[PDB]
Amino acid sequence: SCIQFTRHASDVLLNLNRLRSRDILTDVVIVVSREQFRAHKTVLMACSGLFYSIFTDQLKCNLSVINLDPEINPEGFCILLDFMYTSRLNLREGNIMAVMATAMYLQMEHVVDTCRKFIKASE
Amino acid sequence: SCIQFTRHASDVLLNLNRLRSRDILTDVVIVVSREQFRAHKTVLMACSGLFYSIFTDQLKCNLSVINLDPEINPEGFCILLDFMYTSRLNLREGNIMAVMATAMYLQMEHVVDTCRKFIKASE
Amino acid sequence: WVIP
Amino acid sequence: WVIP
Ligand SMILES: CSc1ncc(Cl)c(Nc2ccc3c(c2)CC(=O)N3)n1
Ligand SMILES: CSc1ncc(Cl)c(Nc2ccc3c(c2)CC(=O)N3)n1
Ligand SMILES: [Cl-]
Ligand SMILES: [Cl-]
Ligand SMILES: [Cl-]
Ligand SMILES: [Cl-]
Repeated sequence: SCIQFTRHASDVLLNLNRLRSRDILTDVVIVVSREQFRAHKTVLMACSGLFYSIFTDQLKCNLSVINLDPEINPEGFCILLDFMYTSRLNLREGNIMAVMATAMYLQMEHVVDTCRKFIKASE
Repeated sequence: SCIQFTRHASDVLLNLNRLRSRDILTDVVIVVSREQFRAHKTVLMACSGLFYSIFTDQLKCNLSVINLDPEINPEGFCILLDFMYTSRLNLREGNIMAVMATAMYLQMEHVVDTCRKFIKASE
Repeated sequence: WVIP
Repeated sequence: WVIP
């Protein structure tokens, strides 16, 4: 018998992004080919199967720095980190291959699916 | 020119609630008349004007325990904490006064608005 | 607000 | 996915 506020989840995510933009309560640095990205562990886990596995590990849950595989493109990561906090994906012809590869590595199934569909349409 | 994934914010919130239910990466205990509630500071801040003010304070941001005003009803708090993580509010005739008072204290404007409307309909 |  |  609950009532539901339609815009609540979107409003929560918008506020989480405002905290990210002001660097409030960020608790991890993700290092990608020397580029550094500050974020909230909980948001990373909520969006990515890879981060979910990393931060539920009894040793890794306590790390303040996570280094990604050197094949990971920093721009591809940046686009995906923006998607995690906003639901918006900046997918372009010039970045689609790097975005799909990073999303496969991060285990972000819905992003991988739309990249596969957009690539299939271009062939 | 971004594309948007409609269900992303809802999916993020659902995963944050799964982390709460398994007590993963909770970083604060909220004490309400001896009852204790574990949660994520970022989610509390994203939902409440009161928690936003508390955890942006240079001294309070570092506290692992927050004690609420003794007038705050633990059931009212529990219903609001469930709303924060799910967008669902368990509003009933028997709890509406305690829910509205707790939401006014927590500065959760949309909850206060629906409580005022539901109370106005009963008079 | 809606009935979910 | 949609055009926002
Ligand atoms: C599976 S239970 C669960 N509970 C809590 C969290 Cl924080 C979580 N995240 C997560 C796991 C796997 C995947 C994603 C998020 C996105 C994706 O495509 N795959 N999962
Ligand atoms: C105002 S900028 C901002 N930036 C980040 C966060 Cl985490 C935040 N939360 C917050 C502030 C006020 C209120 C709420 C949340 C819910 C409500 O009814 N009032 N606000
Ligand atoms: Cl470290
Ligand atoms: Cl995804
Ligand atoms: Cl403390
Ligand atoms: Cl609210």
